[PDB]
Amino acid sequence: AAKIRRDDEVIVLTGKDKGKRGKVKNVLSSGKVIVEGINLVKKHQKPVPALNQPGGIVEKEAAIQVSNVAIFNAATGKADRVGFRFEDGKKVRFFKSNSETI
Amino acid sequence: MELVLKDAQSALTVSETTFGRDFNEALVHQVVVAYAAGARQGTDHSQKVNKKMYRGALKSILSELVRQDRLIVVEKFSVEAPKTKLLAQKLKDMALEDVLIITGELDENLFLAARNLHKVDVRDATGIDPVSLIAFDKVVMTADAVKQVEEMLA
Amino acid sequence: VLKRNRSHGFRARMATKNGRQVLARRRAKGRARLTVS
RNA sequence: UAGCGGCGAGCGAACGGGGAGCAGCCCAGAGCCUGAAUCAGUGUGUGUGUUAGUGGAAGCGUCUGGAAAGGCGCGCGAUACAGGGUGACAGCCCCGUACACAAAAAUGCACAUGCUGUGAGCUCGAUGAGUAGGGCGGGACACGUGGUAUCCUGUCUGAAUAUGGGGGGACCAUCCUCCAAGGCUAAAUACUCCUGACUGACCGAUAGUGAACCAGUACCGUGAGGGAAAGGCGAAAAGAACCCCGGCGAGGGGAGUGAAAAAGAACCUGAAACCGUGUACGUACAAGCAGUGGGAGCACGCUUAGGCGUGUGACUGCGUACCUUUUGUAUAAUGGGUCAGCGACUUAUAUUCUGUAGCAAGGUUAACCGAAUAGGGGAGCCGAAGGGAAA
RNA sequence: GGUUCUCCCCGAAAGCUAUUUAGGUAGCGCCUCGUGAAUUC
Repeated sequence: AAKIRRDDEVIVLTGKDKGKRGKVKNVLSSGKVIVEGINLVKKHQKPVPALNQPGGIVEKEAAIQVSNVAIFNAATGKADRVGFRFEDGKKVRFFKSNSETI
Repeated sequence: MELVLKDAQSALTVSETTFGRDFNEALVHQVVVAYAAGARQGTDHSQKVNKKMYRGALKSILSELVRQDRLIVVEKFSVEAPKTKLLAQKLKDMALEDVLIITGELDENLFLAARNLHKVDVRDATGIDPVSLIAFDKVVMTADAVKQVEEMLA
Repeated sequence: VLKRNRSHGFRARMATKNGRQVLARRRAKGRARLTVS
């Protein structure tokens, strides 16, 4: 019963990048999600003599709180809450404000 | 004396002694302190208060509220359905924000409606304490509630 | 080891009823070392 | 409390009443009649609960700021604002609450049916023998075998059923009940080492518990007993690529990242005391636990002449330092190295005395019960016949 | 040894008395807070 899932179109509600849309890549058990292209962090990658020698500065994605993003409605062009309803015995997600199935 | 109404303007008869006595500052304070001490759990600070002293304090507080027109007597105060909006609307039109709905009999619809609101509190005549009466900005009674208050005060 | 566990060991107290009360306090206060060996 | 004790301090009962959150059974039973009434144990099915879960309405935006839970204007919600976490103080961006549903296993409280079940009503009888008392030999009941009651009675012996015994707040007497070996009796009340929910005029790392994390620890002792210090990680680890110096280190300086870098693995804020640098003033002829005041000279900002104030301040005058302990503490008589944190409650339970406040010749109830502080309840403690030594 | 911070007004004694039984029982003029209070001293 998680509102945010593996493949979801979400929009940032708060933070330095509020309002930019994106797709969630994965969700952490600590109530955090990773969405590509918004929370860029410049990590100084220490060089290693192993098979991989990227070194330099890497542009990674930093996880953000689940509550900081909402599913994009994609029809009203604004963030909307999502709830659960039982249909033919299968639990599904649905928007609000003219709620329609995903 | 005579308690003026605002909707029906119907005369009410109440004993002068129990609603027109002077304001005993010292007695009221001691009862309030005693009530606050009884609220603790000391995890006992409870203090004995004489029945006459407790009753005398309530009469003084009731008299003071009437003088400062913080007490309003109305007819039955009920809500057709258990919805907070109905109670909120019925108070906004009356221009009441911090009120104590003291009713003659506990009604589930009214009780549920006021349970969410924090500035609005609903109680029965039996369930009244000096601290709540003073704390709440306004108190609205019912005719039946006043009548039962008269007799048990005596 | 030789003359240490035969008189100050675990079985040296369970052989009588008086030594049973000695090992009873080790159960309530379970240290890292129960008995010497 | 009525009693008991060199009537020294202490220890220490009952009936009635105010409060019912008690429910009073079976056997000595022959005979006419049994799978009865009242119930328990062991299975299945239905209905109602407990122990794991799911669905569950309700805030869109703008200014300032890197980032908004707060501010201004317009609304929804409210049986639901109990609490905490979600970049700053969040009903409505998440996790928890009304309302509406499910039973493959197990358990508990009323009810269909079945097998084994110590077993009723009516009539005809009964109401408990190695005992009490007495004799010989011991101990424990405060009492040494006393003026001595009551409780227990090995071995050797031995009665009765209103012709014998106890009780009615205990001389003798009367009437009723009772008069020796049977078998049972729930819950509340006691107690808090473990779980879930809920609560607070208790506390926040020298507090609280030995112990908030790898505390029943490191370490010590033959064993046992006893017994320390230590998180203030950041919102997110963005926890230094490259270059220079050096010892292919430690440590430090740049750049980059971030709102902030004297917060850089001693890591939010960083005091007093101890130990340094730079500037200004005084001291190398000064008076021995000398500080304030008066006075001269000099320095960084008085200031459209104004020795106005502070720190420093040669020299002068006044004064036998301070605390504890004492018939005195200026003493060859004695005590503390300083700073920070911590530290030796006047409570609970009787009586007595004082102050404050409500009906005015009903001033007061405790426990329990209660829509859990009000209402209801007076069996006690403290008072209401003074004057009169007392009556 | 120790009755702990601050603060305003006021504030009992030396070698003594009765005199036993000793590191103590009755008891100290003058002085304090409250009350009573007559030109009493």
